[PDB]
Amino acid sequence: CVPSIFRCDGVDDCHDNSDEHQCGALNNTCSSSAFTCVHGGQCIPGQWRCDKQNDCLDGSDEQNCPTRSPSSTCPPTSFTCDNHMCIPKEWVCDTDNDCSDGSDEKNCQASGTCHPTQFRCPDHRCISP
Amino acid sequence: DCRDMSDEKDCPTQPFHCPSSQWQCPGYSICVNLSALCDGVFDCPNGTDESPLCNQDSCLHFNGGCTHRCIQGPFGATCVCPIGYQLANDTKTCEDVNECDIPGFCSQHCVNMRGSFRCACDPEYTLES
Amino acid sequence: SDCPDGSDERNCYYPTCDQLTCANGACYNTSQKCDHKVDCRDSSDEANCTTLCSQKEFQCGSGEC
Ligand SMILES: *[C@@H]1O[C@H](CO)[C@@H](O)[C@H](O)[C@H]1NC(C)=O
Ligand SMILES: *[C@@H]1O[C@H](CO)[C@@H](O)[C@H](O)[C@H]1NC(C)=O
Ligand SMILES: *[C@@H]1O[C@H](CO)[C@@H](O)[C@H](O)[C@H]1NC(C)=O
Ligand SMILES: *[C@@H]1O[C@H](CO)[C@@H](O)[C@H](O)[C@H]1NC(C)=O
Ligand SMILES: *[C@@H]1O[C@H](CO)[C@@H](O)[C@H](O)[C@H]1NC(C)=O
Ligand SMILES: *[C@@H]1O[C@H](CO)[C@H](O)[C@H](O)[C@H]1NC(C)=O
Ligand SMILES: *[C@@H]1O[C@H](CO)[C@H](O)[C@H](O)[C@H]1NC(C)=O
Ligand SMILES: *[C@@H]1O[C@H](CO)[C@H](O)[C@H](O)[C@H]1NC(C)=O
Ligand SMILES: *[C@@H]1O[C@H](CO)[C@H](O)[C@H](O)[C@H]1NC(C)=O
Ligand SMILES: *[C@@H]1O[C@H](CO)[C@H](O)[C@H](O)[C@H]1NC(C)=O
Ligand SMILES: [Ca+2]
Ligand SMILES: [Ca+2]
Ligand SMILES: [Ca+2]
Ligand SMILES: [Ca+2]
Ligand SMILES: [Ca+2]
Ligand SMILES: [Ca+2]
Repeated sequence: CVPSIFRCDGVDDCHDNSDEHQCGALNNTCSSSAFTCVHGGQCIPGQWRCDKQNDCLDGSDEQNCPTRSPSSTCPPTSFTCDNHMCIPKEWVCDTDNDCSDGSDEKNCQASGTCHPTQFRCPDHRCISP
Repeated sequence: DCRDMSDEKDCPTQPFHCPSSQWQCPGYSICVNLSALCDGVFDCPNGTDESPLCNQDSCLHFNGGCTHRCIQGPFGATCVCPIGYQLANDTKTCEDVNECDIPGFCSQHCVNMRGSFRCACDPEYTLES
Repeated sequence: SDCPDGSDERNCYYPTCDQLTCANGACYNTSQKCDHKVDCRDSSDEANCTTLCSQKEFQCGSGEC
């Protein structure tokens, strides 16, 4: 016994390969700048189409995905953190620990003080004279 | 509508709805772990937790008529639904919670998956830890 | 190995047969596998035939509960 939703989702749950034996119904088009999976007929973002993790039930996203040079460093437009995580460089200094180790904020100057050309108020705010 | 949130003061409530990793006791809206069933302890309030059917081997005839797991509970054939899943009113069928249904489950795009979810942000945005 | 020194099996070779085989390397006809008669001297024919224990019990590969 398998939930009715699975009867048409492209990969047979019933090991007799009797789920999509007669359903078909591949009548719709996924939107562009996105990706439709070859079996089951679902829509997932373009990024999911070829990434280390498979997304659609058919696994057709990674069924046709190259080696993609796994030894390469992350793009230098981003920043790296102690826990081997890579995040955009803009995030390096803000109020958010964008990586669990917090190594982005660890180096920052730790001071939101106002310029001498302004006035300072107790709760993280500065106002023009 | 009544701005004091007192128009809906007597509105109905949903069932006790024990988590999928647990079991419910009839007549008292109380929850006991699945391990508690068919163990000889009288966990439920008035002895509702045990019956000698705890050995009726209902499971092997046809997986109890259930999709994921069968436990020979106090009421004979009882079924267990994994984490992230839910059990229909049909005591056998087990289905996947569409987490995306709750507004704001994730910031921008949500895609339902069997017992799981995946989320995606627009190109000018990225996703966090 | 009926003798501790093994001198029963030690000398002789073994006749070839291929219908069904027993853990000790003995052969039996196909029907013999599950008829509840002990055809293999080591009972390896009947051992795998049916579940022997209830759900309160646990089953052990030796044919034990
Ligand atoms: C269920 O089991 C867990 C893990 O053994 C335990 O922490 C928890 O207290 C149990 N809950 C109940 C209601 O028995
Ligand atoms: C059993 O039911 C009675 C009412 O019929 C209730 O008062 C009692 O507390 C119940 N037993 C337990 C252990 O809660
Ligand atoms: C229970 O099953 C009936 C059909 O027998 C269905 O109409 C109803 O929607 C189900 N209840 C809920 C809460 O889904
Ligand atoms: C297998 O069957 C033949 C007769 O068909 C019989 O002679 C032989 O002894 C049987 N083998 C065993 C191991 O009993
Ligand atoms: C016989 O049963 C035992 C226990 O299930 C198993 O370990 C063994 O592999 C089985 N042998 C055959 C030939 O099926
Ligand atoms: C199908 O998707 C395409 C893009 O892949 C267009 O959005 C088109 O308008 C869609 N048509 C239908 C009928 O869904
Ligand atoms: C791995 O992919 C790279 C390109 O990303 C090369 O095509 C390489 O030849 C591939 N090798 C294998 C074994 O797939
Ligand atoms: C980062 O990866 C590139 C290849 O894309 C080079 O291997 C480079 O040497 C790497 N940099 C570091 C510091 O390891
Ligand atoms: C506060 O910030 C000002 C500029 O807004 C300077 O960076 C200065 O170094 C800071 N002063 C203190 C007291 O932290
Ligand atoms: C909530 O409603 C359910 C029926 O859907 C039960 O009546 C339950 O007893 C109610 N719980 C509360 C606290 O009113
Ligand atoms: Ca299917
Ligand atoms: Ca993928
Ligand atoms: Ca940051
Ligand atoms: Ca119990
Ligand atoms: Ca889900
Ligand atoms: Ca036999």
